[PDB]
Formats: sequence, structure tokens, C-alpha cells
Amino acid sequence: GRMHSKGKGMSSSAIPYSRNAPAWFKGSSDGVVEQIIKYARKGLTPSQIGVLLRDAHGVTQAKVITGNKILRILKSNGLAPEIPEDLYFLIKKAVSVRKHLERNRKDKDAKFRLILIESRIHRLARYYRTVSVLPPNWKYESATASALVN
Amino acid sequence: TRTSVLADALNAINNAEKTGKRQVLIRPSSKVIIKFLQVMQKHGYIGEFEYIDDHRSGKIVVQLNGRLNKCGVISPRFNVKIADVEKWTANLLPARQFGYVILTTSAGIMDHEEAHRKHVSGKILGFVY
Amino acid sequence: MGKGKPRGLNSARKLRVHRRNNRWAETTYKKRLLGTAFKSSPFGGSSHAKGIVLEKIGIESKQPNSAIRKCVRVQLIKNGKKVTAFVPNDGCLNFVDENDEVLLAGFGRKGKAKGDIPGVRFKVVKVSGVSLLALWKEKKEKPRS
RNA sequence: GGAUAGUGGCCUACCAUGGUUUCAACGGGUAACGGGGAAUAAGGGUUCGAUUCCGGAGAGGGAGCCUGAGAAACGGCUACCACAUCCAAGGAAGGCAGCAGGCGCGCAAAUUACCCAAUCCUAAUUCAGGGAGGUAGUGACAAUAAAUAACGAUACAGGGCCCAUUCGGGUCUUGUAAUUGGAAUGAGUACAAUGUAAAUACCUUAACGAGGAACAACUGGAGGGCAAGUCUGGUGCCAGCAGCCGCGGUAAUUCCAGCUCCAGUAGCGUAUAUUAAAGUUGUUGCAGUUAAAAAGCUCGUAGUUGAACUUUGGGUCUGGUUGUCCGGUCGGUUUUUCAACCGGAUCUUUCCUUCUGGCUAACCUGUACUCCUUGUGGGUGCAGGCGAACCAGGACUUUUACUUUGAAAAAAUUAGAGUGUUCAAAGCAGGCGAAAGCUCGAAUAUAUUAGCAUGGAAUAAUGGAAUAGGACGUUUGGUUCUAUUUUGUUGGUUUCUAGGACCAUCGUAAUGAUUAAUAGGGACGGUCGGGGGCAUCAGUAUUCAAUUGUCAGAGGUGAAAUUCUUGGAUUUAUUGAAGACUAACUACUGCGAAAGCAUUUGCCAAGGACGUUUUCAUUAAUCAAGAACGAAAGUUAGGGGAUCGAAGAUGAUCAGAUACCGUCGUAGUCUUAACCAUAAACUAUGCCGACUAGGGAUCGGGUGGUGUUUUUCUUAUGACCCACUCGGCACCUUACGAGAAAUCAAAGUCUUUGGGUUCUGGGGGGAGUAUGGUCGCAAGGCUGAAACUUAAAGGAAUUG
RNA sequence: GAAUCUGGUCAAACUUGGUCAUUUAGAGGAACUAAAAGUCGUAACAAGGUUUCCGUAGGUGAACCUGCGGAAGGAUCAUUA
Ligand SMILES: [Mg+2]
Ligand SMILES: [Mg+2]
Ligand SMILES: [Mg+2]
Ligand SMILES: [Mg+2]
Ligand SMILES: [Mg+2]
Ligand SMILES: [Mg+2]
Ligand SMILES: [Mg+2]
Ligand SMILES: [Mg+2]
Ligand SMILES: [Mg+2]
Ligand SMILES: [Mg+2]
Ligand SMILES: [Mg+2]
Ligand SMILES: [Mg+2]
Ligand SMILES: [Mg+2]
Ligand SMILES: [Mg+2]
Ligand SMILES: [Mg+2]
Ligand SMILES: [Mg+2]
Ligand SMILES: [Mg+2]
Ligand SMILES: [Mg+2]
Ligand SMILES: [Mg+2]
Ligand SMILES: [Mg+2]
Ligand SMILES: [Mg+2]
Ligand SMILES: [Mg+2]
Ligand SMILES: [Mg+2]
Ligand SMILES: [Mg+2]
Ligand SMILES: [Mg+2]
Ligand SMILES: [Mg+2]
Ligand SMILES: [Mg+2]
Ligand SMILES: [Mg+2]
Ligand SMILES: [Mg+2]
Ligand SMILES: [Mg+2]
Ligand SMILES: [Mg+2]
Ligand SMILES: [Mg+2]
Ligand SMILES: [Mg+2]
Ligand SMILES: [Mg+2]
Ligand SMILES: [Mg+2]
Ligand SMILES: [Mg+2]
Ligand SMILES: [Mg+2]
Ligand SMILES: [Mg+2]
Ligand SMILES: [Mg+2]
Ligand SMILES: [Mg+2]
Repeated sequence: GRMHSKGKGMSSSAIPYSRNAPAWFKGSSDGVVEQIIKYARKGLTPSQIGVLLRDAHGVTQAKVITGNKILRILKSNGLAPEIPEDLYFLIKKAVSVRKHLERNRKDKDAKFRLILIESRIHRLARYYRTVSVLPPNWKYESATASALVN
Repeated sequence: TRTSVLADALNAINNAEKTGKRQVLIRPSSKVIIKFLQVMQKHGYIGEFEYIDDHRSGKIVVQLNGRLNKCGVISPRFNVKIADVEKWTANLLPARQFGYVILTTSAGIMDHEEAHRKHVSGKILGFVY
Repeated sequence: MGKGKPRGLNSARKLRVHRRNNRWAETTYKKRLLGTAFKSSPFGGSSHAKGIVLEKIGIESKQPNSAIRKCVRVQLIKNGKKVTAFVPNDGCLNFVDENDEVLLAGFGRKGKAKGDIPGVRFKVVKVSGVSLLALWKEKKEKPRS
């Protein structure tokens, strides 16, 4: 029922019956794979990619048409970034609150949230470290996190 | 989180059977559920049941018979040492006479009478009476 | 509801530490674990206590009833503590007399006041080696003075 | 290295900086020796274990050691302390926590008895010894077994009744009488002999031994709890009983005495523990809206818990195991007509770990083909060769939990089989002959914690191929080997080769990722908000002051007063400053983790829901430690101070009133920089999770309506109607569900007790105190006692 | 092969301090509890005669009062346009 707030939504994508393709929506596995790896070199993330693939072009899922997911495509071509997609988007937000707090000493409910986002990261990092994506004995935080971003 | 699906399922059953619904829906739907239900079918606490494949997780439709009274679940799956079955079934079911204690084991998911014939115990799941 | 307490197959410790540390609000268990009996409770956590009649008191009782109760302040031998013992039966503090060795008993209530005698937790039994009931009923006689 | 019998930080040198810890290290406590066990006794348990067995310690303490196989012995020694003996003062001797005894302590516990005959033990040992051990004494520790009359007759009453014109015999059976009478009995003594080491006592008896006076049952109780006195005398709120309730002021059923009577009975009471009762400690199994009890809120590490998914199904035979079908039989037994049930072998896209070899049992065989009913009934029989019929060695095992039967868990205990100790409690005895010799026994079970054994593969975890450095092998090269066996035997060097190991390259295979949880995160989209920070705008308000104007009061009043100016205060109007607030809308509305948040725009980041054929793929829920915020008040330190306004003054009232009201009015209020960290921070309802019932609404999202109206002609937005939907906030009725009820659709799905997790409570007080932490500038917080005290404190409802 | 004796070593105990724990006199203080029942009021319970409460400051002769904020366990589930 959400991680942090007390709001219990099911804002959700459904996923249709067919693991198989919706045949008529054409293209190819390789053509879509080449389509993807352009966007992986343009800097766009799996989540952005798959929106672009879906919205304009005829893809439903890369999972469907290619067999591989997307990150799994990108990894196979060496275009997945060091710091994972999701974590990176939190590490960005962290910085964008740590920055806002440095200016605003007196601002409590942002300090509150910053303590959330920080914690959310250490949930995800601690996940990723145990997967063996990020190397362990490596903490993803605040001072050096600004450098990890840029 | 949704923890013991089996329980969370059997709870819906127990609510359904209480009101006298002729059927129930059960979201998550496992092996254990189905081998648990299968057991209820072999004794006759349960009618047909129809395992939907969401191209996904599970989902079941049970047909209740008006025969279930309680579709018990005991919660931390206690290991049972063969003689200790008698103490579980004594403390869970009404009477030496009739009832079943659905226990997973080496043999699969038996009831406590079948598990005595076989001479093979294990963990408990639930019961029916 | 989950019903408060944990239920894991590996909980145990969070049961067994919880039940150590709730028990402590069970007044039976607290006296046993903290030796109130020994460290306090005039008698040394003991059935009885011989103690010298320091004076024959009359104790005016609590309300509803009204009677002066005819007791004895004692000096418990072993501990050197002073207590107040009741003397059962018609007179019979007459039979107790003064500066006698008096064997005491708990009144019944595991400490505490027996009924209306406010601040008396003990019954005399043996006065200088007899038994008050044996005197009172006069089946036995006192060993002279 | 040293030592030790020996391993070792056991000791020493030199070196390194480890080791344990919230899965409670360390410390403290223990009225703690451990275990076997004990009591309790549905199940789960609790408490106890000094104490008959097994370990361990100790011999007043603490040391040190001799001898010795074995001693850090103490019925050995050395010493020092502590205690004490014997003295001719120079010096000697000591150690009961062996037995007996005594003191002392204490509520609390035995005789300085007789013995080695048993049981065993020791030695130079048949022969000696043994307070080890037995034998008594004492012994209401426990426990076992059971006398305290029985049968008559006569004499007075109850019950059946042959019949009941009134009786009554009483033919038949029961109870009462200091009648009376016959018949036993060990309680005792005592020759004897048993018994016994000798005795006692027991079992056995020569001889005596019962008549109500003897050869005598007490304890407690007699209103309720709780079995049973409204008997007789006293007593008279006393004296007393009374676990609790409570009784007692002249008929007290509770005190105290007689007779009745009850309960238990050679026992029963009392006290303290303790177990049960106590589901009042709760794992099973409690409570927390209000009764005690949900941390103010969120985060959060450990913990604990954690969606679903991978081998299912069908056949084919083949072993049992009881009901059946008759007893086919001399109340028992062997098959079939049949059964369910439990296996086993397999075959099904299927390996059960695989080989280097031993044994290949067997025929898949067919080498001569026939001992022979016309035959595929039957076997002397050995080159290719089915290996499961076993070994005996590799190779290397994903590992656990879980469960199985097994091996082990000393005996006594515990349950329990066998058995005439007279019965038992027990004990390991016993049983049957010619009664010349023979002969059954002395079980079985438990104890589940850990380890070991083997099966099982559900459950749960864990693991493997996604840089494949992956898997195999007719690879073909290689690279590093290792290395024994023959070349006569040693030292080589290189082979052939067979085993490692390691990069290549050629092939083989279906080459290798499960979902994508109405889990979660994260991306995107449009939105939404009185969410927060920082910045501005207003209203308009109150205040003072200004200038302005107008000449008696204006304020206040709670009913009523005081109190203020007039040299127009007030009132009227224009402003100014300051620092406040930020109405009306404003709601069973919104947002916020809470606390809390409404004038404005702007900026700053954040956020929920929503939608989503987006992406990761277990990241998740709750959480002791730790944190973040956290109303008001308070506090330092600043700014301001309009009004109210803790303090104060002060005016009335009342028996009085430093209390309301009255009037004024520092501190504050407000703000800024610090702290504080609590509130009825209250929905007095922890969080997550699912599922149960309708009604209609209610709102923030979203669908569909040739719907209506807007009207700028079709409109298209907007705004409704109506139906259904995800999200939010609350009501109505029945409750068949809950609940003590009030009530509650959650406080339901709970004695038909188990989804996950955190926390809190265990009569009331004493007390949120004492103390100690710890935190604070302090106030205070957090943490948190008992002694003592008390029978009720509550809660909810009913009638008054 | 004795007494004797030079280093070690084990280390009682004493000496004179230091330190934890448990006990235990203690003048005094300051409590808290029982109460026969006395003074002073009469706070709360009825809108308890200023509605109760809570938090928190100040003050008092005592209950108590008064700010501020909060809560109804309130003396109200109610004013529509
Ligand atoms: Mg949800
Ligand atoms: Mg969370
Ligand atoms: Mg009185
Ligand atoms: Mg060495
Ligand atoms: Mg001890
Ligand atoms: Mg013990
Ligand atoms: Mg012992
Ligand atoms: Mg002792
Ligand atoms: Mg011993
Ligand atoms: Mg001694
Ligand atoms: Mg010694
Ligand atoms: Mg000895
Ligand atoms: Mg000795
Ligand atoms: Mg002795
Ligand atoms: Mg005794
Ligand atoms: Mg002895
Ligand atoms: Mg005797
Ligand atoms: Mg006799
Ligand atoms: Mg009597
Ligand atoms: Mg009487
Ligand atoms: Mg009665
Ligand atoms: Mg009596
Ligand atoms: Mg108990
Ligand atoms: Mg309770
Ligand atoms: Mg409460
Ligand atoms: Mg699972
Ligand atoms: Mg027995
Ligand atoms: Mg003014
Ligand atoms: Mg609004
Ligand atoms: Mg406004
Ligand atoms: Mg905490
Ligand atoms: Mg404030
Ligand atoms: Mg005042
Ligand atoms: Mg609090
Ligand atoms: Mg609370
Ligand atoms: Mg208490
Ligand atoms: Mg020396
Ligand atoms: Mg009023
Ligand atoms: Mg009053
Ligand atoms: Mg009042």
C-alpha cells in the first residue's frame, strides 16, 4: 500500500493475455533491437525507450517482439549505465532536495522527505549490492552522491 | 504484505461458506492451495474448482457444497513428529470420529488419516471440520 | 487481526524474551524472583517465628465492627524485628502473660491484614512451649509460671 | 622453546592486532551444586531437585607439598590466618560437612545402643577388620493394610396383611431396652520352638486373657461460600469468631458451654511455600474505542515474516492385509467368487549418480538337438554376450531445515507384562515331581532437546548457464605435467603411453533469463491540493500620535455598581508607524507522517491519487538500537507590544472569597534564532493483508448515454441528470455476525480458538513517586521501584 | 648421606592503603498510609451553582484558581437560502 505514504493506490498497467505477439503489428525483432540501441546511445533509459517504442512505433513490449526485455538488450550491447536506471532517478531527486535544503535551513517537511528519499535509495542500493550489479562496500548517499550523478 | 496465500485463500472460502455462497474466487492460487483443495475434493467438502490461468499468477473458482464448516489453517507450519499428530487433530477437529488435518509432507499433501496409514508425517497446513 | 504476538516458526526468542519480561507484572513471580520474603516480611520467609512478647496491646479495630482486639507486640528472635501478633480466643492474652517466648504464625493472608485487625499479620501459637488453643480449651495445662 | 604423562597462551621470548557482542558479549544477582528425577497432572505446562544413583566440587579458611600407579590427600605432613586445647612457661598437640553425642543456632530433625551373619569392600588375605553396611531404639516425615463388637432370644414400637361386621391373632419381616443368654477375639502376658549374629518385634501357639465400671475416637465444624442446630442456659458492639462474606445493643441459628448433628476418621486441623483452579502470564490460550492497556507521528538496523512458477497425469504386470465364500476342516486351519488398503517393478518426450574392473546370477542365446504322450511339457551344455545377484575402488557430490524407521538416551524412578507379600503398599520372585530330581522367569515401552544412521523429496530456504571463462565429446592442435611398467640394476634424457590440470579450435543440443504478483520501487503523462520553505498583496483592524471637527459625559455592568475626562476624552474624518492576524465563504470539504495548514501572486523542491500493452524483478510488511519532525505553554537570546491577557492591582458580593463578574494589565500572545519533546498529540480504535450487505447519498478520479440546457448557426468546453466504476469521508436498517453493553459492517471472518508484524496491560493505591541512570539552560522529560496499604477501583448499562 | 645453605617458584597471611557488594547504628529532615473522628472551607458530581478535563506556565491557605492551546469523557451528533 505504497512504501512511504499512507496512500493506497493501484495506478497500474495491466498486461494482456498474450505472451505471444499481436501479430499484425509488424516490424522485426532485429529491426526493433537496432531501434532500441540507437536510443541507448542517445542516452534514453529503458523506461523512456519502451514508451517511445510503444507510443509512436508498433511495439507493445520488447519482451514480446524481441524475447529479451530491454535492459537485457541494452546490457547485451554494453549500453546499460553503471548506476541502474531507477536508482539513478532517485539519486537525482536526492540531490535536488539536498540542494534545496542547503539553501533553506528552516524547512522541516522537506528534511522529512529527504530522509525518505535517502532511505529509499539505501533500500534500492542494498538490493542492488546483493544482486551484484553495484560492487559492495560502497554506500550511495549525499556528499559523494553529487559526484556519482555528475 | 500478502503472506500465507493458502490462509488468505481459505479465509475467503470460510467467509463464503459462512454466508452460503455457492462458490468463491481466490486470487493468488498455488500448488499448495490446489493440493489442499484437491484433498477437500477427495473427502467431499468442496465441489468443482476451476483454476483460471491469468497469463500470470493464478486464480481459482471454488464451488462450495454446503459441507465445509471450517476450512482451517494453522499458521507457522509446525513440524509434527508422527505421535504429535494425535495432539493436533485432538486439539483442532471435533471428535476422534470425523475431520481431517491437512498436512504437507515427504509424501506430498495428505490428510492426517492418510499420513497415518503411510507412516509418514511432516508439517501442517490446515484442517477441515 | 494478527493478534499482537508474533507467530513465526522461528520467532521463539521474541516470545521467550517477552514472557520473561511480562511475567514481571505478575505479583506471584515478582516476590519469588526478588526475595521480598527473605529481605523483608519480618519472618525470614518462614512459616513461623519465636519472638518475645514485649507488651500486651489492645488494638482498636477498623470500622463496621468495633472491638479492641487484644494483641501482643513481639520482638522476633532471629531478626530482632518487632511485630504485632494477635492472640486468638476469649482472653488468652491472659494465658500469654508478659515477657514470654511466643511462637508466631502467619495469619493466613500471605502477609497482609487478616480482616479488621489493622496492622497485625500474625497469630500466636505456642506461649513459652504450649499452644494457646490447648490453654484456652484447658485440655492441657500451662507449665506453672 | 620451556614445562607437563601428554595437547595446548599451560609458561617464556619475539612478533602480529586480534577475540567476544543486541542471535545479548561483559557485568550483577541467585534464599543456584549439575543431571537423573519430584510434586502437580486432559493437552501445553509450572514450580522443586540439600537428599538413597551418576557427575562435580569441599573437608575451619586459603596456600604449599611428601609418599605413592593414583592425593594438590586433609580420620598425611609444612606453614599463615581464624578458632581454640594441654602445661612444671621452657614448650607440646589440633580440624565430627564419618558415626553416635552435646552446645550453638533456630519454627525445624534420633541412641555416645547390638553385630559382621547378610551386602559388599581391603590386605601378606577361606582364617583379620570394616559407625561402608546391617540390627533394633526413638519415629503420626511419608506410605500400605484395617478392631473399636456380632448372633440370639424375651420385652415395647415400625412394615407386609389371611380378613379390614369394631377389634385382633401378628401366622411372616424389621428397629428399640442398664433386659439377658449362649458362641469367638487378639489388645496383652507367657513355657516353648520359631525368628535371630545374639536378641527383640513378626508370623505360631502350651497356659490365662470382655461384659458396659470395661479391653472407652479424636479432630475439627454445625448463617452463607460448603456438608449439617432457629435446640437448652449464659453472654449482651462487649468478650469473642470470622481465609472471605461477615456476625454480637436480653429469643446472636456466627460468641461461650450441655444434648443433637455434620464432615473426616487414627487421623484432622493450623501456618508458610508451591501446583492446580489461573485462558488472573495466554506457544496451544488473554486483553488494549470506553474497564489496565495502541508509543503524538514517520523513518529505521537487527529481528520476525514474505505472491505465484518448474515431473503432472495414464497404462502394464507383481508382493502383501484383512473383511468376505464354505468351514476345504480335528473352538482353531486353506483357497477361490470377491474387496479396499499399502507397496514394488516398470512403460509412457522420462533415468534411479557414473564408470575402472571383479562373477556376468540368468538365458536375449543356439552350439549336438532331443532323455521323449502324436508336443516347444523337459536340460546334459559352451565361442559373441542381456550385469543389478553382489562387491571394491575411483570420480565428485548444491547445501540445509523438515520428517522416517534404526542405532544409541546407566539403573531405580515413570508407565507397564508375569506372579496368592493372606490383601495390598510391594518385591523379583517363583512352579511341579518319585515329591530319589526336574522346571518357567527375571519382559516391553517411553525419555522426543544435540550428534550419528538411512529412506522420503511436499513444505520452506538455499544454489546453478546471461561478459556463458557454460555444458558435453570422434574434437583436432597444443601447453603444464605425473610416472609406473618393462629395456640386467643405479643416475639420467626422450619416448610409446595411461591419468591430472590448463588455454585453443571443430562440432553436438531446442544451447542458457519463468512470471511480470489488483507486491514494491523508479521513469512518463496530464492533474490535484487550505501540504511545506522562501517572497509579496490585501482587508481592512484594532492602538497611540498628529491635524480635523463638534462642549457633558463616554467606558463598563450580570443583574448592579466602581473606574475616565472636558483645558471636547469619546465621537467624526483623513492619514502615519509599528508588530499581529490573515474573517464572510467554511462544509459530516481538501491536503499533510503527524503536529498542522485557508487573503496574493511568485519562486523552490517534494507529494498522493490517477492513468500507463513503461522499466527493474523480490527491491517487500512490521520493527527493539537508533533517528526526523512534533500544538500550546515554558525557556535563553532578539524584535514588538493593538486587544485580550498567567502575575498584580482593585470594585462589588457573601458569615467571608487574594474566586467568578467588574475594571485595568508586566509575562507573554505574534514573530525571529535556539531549545524543550509533552497534550483528552483522542477515531481515547497500531500497522500491513485479505474476504464477507444491501440502501442510498456524499465528495476526488473515470467511463457511456442522438439525455437536457448553455447558443456564437452544428457547436466544442462547461454544468447537471441517469447507470456503473478506481480513490477518499461519513450515515440507515436488520443483524443472521461481533460485542459486557453503549454500540460496531468493523470493534466481523475468535473456545468452529493459528495471515504477518511492532508495541503496551496484568486489582486498586502507594506512583509515574523513591532511587539510579540518561537527557535537558532550567522547567522538566525519558526510563522506573518496592516496603507499606486496601476489598474493592472500575466499566457499561437498569430502575429510582 | 642429615642439619645447614645460594637462587627460583608456588604463593598463604599480615601490614597500610584503595575499591565493589551486602548488611547495619544515625541527630535531623521530608514523606506516605491507617484511622476514633476535629478545625477550615466545600473543589468535583446536577449547565454542582465560573461546564468538566488535559498539557503547560504563574499564583496562592487549602482545595484550587488564571493564561494559552487542546479535548468532550459537553451543557450541542440540528438552521437551513
Ligand atoms: Mg493496495
Ligand atoms: Mg514502510
Ligand atoms: Mg467511624
Ligand atoms: Mg611447543
Ligand atoms: Mg550455593
Ligand atoms: Mg537448579
Ligand atoms: Mg542433586
Ligand atoms: Mg544450601
Ligand atoms: Mg555424589
Ligand atoms: Mg566445621
Ligand atoms: Mg588441602
Ligand atoms: Mg577422606
Ligand atoms: Mg577428616
Ligand atoms: Mg555429625
Ligand atoms: Mg521432623
Ligand atoms: Mg552410616
Ligand atoms: Mg516407636
Ligand atoms: Mg490384632
Ligand atoms: Mg466435637
Ligand atoms: Mg456453637
Ligand atoms: Mg448448606
Ligand atoms: Mg469455632
Ligand atoms: Mg498458578
Ligand atoms: Mg485478563
Ligand atoms: Mg483506558
Ligand atoms: Mg512461496
Ligand atoms: Mg507402577
Ligand atoms: Mg485602547
Ligand atoms: Mg475546499
Ligand atoms: Mg479570507
Ligand atoms: Mg525506539
Ligand atoms: Mg509557543
Ligand atoms: Mg488576580
Ligand atoms: Mg504520552
Ligand atoms: Mg494514547
Ligand atoms: Mg499495582
Ligand atoms: Mg620463598
Ligand atoms: Mg452556567
Ligand atoms: Mg462546587
Ligand atoms: Mg463547577
